Amino acid sequence: VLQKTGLKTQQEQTQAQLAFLQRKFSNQALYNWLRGRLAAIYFQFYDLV
Amino acid sequence: GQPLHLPIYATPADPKALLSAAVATSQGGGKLPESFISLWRFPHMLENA
Repeated sequence: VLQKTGLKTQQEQTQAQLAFLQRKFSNQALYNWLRGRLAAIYFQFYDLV
Repeated sequence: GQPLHLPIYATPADPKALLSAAVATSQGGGKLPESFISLWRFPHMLENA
């Protein structure tokens, strides 16, 4: 029984890490936005050069 | 006193599926400050900027 409640504690800890990697500031959506904006600016600047 | 019928067996409960919600916010963009003219011609102010 103590083994079972230990595994449920591990599951809740995994849920906490996943909510942290979603709710932290520099998440994947930040880098998607940066790569899009930087790619557009980079292409236009390439044309001017 | 041993019963002839065999006892019924319970069905275990259903575990909950912990779910997170990830939402985004919309901050308003900044407008421009006022055009203040200077003394300098174009290339010096350009290099400065």
